[PDB]
Amino acid sequence: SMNPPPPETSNPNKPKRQTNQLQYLLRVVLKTLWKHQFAWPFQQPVDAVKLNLPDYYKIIKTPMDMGTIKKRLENNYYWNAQECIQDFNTMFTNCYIYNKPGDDIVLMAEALEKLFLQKINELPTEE
Ligand SMILES: C[C@H]1C(=O)N(C)C=Cc2cc(OCCOc3ccc4c(c3)C=CN(C)C(=O)[C@@H]4C)ccc21
Repeated sequence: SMNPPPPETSNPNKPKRQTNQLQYLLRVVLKTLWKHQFAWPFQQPVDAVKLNLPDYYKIIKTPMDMGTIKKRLENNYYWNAQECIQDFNTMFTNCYIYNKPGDDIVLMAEALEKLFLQKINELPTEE
């Protein structure tokens, strides 16, 4: 009945690189989903204490959110765009694992997921 610590977002021992796929992911992909009307429940880790969700982290063992993804992006944590995408894909799937199909938070996730997929359907070819 406590929050876990957040996922790792910095590690200086990890190699850094700037590519156009990571920049796209931040500048286009994360911007877009961040400012979307449904983004608000996903901009930080599920606060299972504040939200009164003791069982959240009894069911979700691989948590992820768009704030952790920002901190990862901005902190040059990712080497591969697919590491980012998987994180976005964990975010959604966690929502679908925890919540009841068809409620509101799942509907919210499904439209953000459709926005995400579209943008990723034409991520930049590596320059
Ligand atoms: C009709 C309308 C309404 O009546 N009003 C007033 C306006 C908006 C409004 C909002 C609503 O927001 C629902 C959000 O519910 C949840 C459920 C579960 C979780 C979250 C949020 C938070 C984060 N995450 C990622 C989770 O997975 C946890 C477990 C629903 C209805 C309305």
